[PDB]
Amino acid sequence: MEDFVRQCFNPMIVELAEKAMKEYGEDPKIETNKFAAICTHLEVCFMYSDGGSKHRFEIIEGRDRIMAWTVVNSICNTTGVEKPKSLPDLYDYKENRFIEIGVTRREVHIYYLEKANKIKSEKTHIHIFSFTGEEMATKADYTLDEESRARIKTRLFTIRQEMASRSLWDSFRQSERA
Ligand SMILES: Cc1cn([C@H]2C[C@H](O)[C@@H](COP(=O)(O)O)O2)c(=O)[nH]c1=O
Ligand SMILES: [Mn+2]
Ligand SMILES: [Mn+2]
Repeated sequence: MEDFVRQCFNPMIVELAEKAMKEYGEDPKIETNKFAAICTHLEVCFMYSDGGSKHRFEIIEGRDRIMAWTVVNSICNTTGVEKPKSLPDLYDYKENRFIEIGVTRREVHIYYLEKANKIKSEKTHIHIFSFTGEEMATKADYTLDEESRARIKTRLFTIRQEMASRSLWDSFRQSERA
């Protein structure tokens, strides 16, 4: 699986993923499924950001903590939006709302509920994707056009197929915990 991650994700994504895990005291070489998951989430966040017009989104995920908060605080101060308790994934300039992106190895509804439970003060939009083409978003408001969403779902399905081709999917699929 380590070889797979290094092989299928671009080096910027891999470096960020390794940094995040090390920050929690985890070794990418050992907790490989987690490593793959972090990379997948990052890729989706980047793809989602590229979906709209130029300038539509601000990427929060993948930034160091100080910078991420600086962006969030700056957005809140200027637009007047309420400040989130935890860092969200992106900011949508057009709809003027923060977005939390979730990618799950389980089922979209359960993950959406788990995400919803964490936000509580839910002014943040939630969008969840699975590796099997399903998606779930707050109020069925999907934000992006179908073509954009299709591109993400396809990339995710492809990752699943590749993992499966290497006999890595069964373990990966079962590594997500409530
Ligand atoms: C906030 C956080 C996320 N993650 C992982 C879970 C996901 O695979 C990825 C993205 O998380 P997020 O969906 O909350 O943005 O980062 C952790 O391992 N520990 C953490 O504390
Ligand atoms: Mn995040
Ligand atoms: Mn997320």
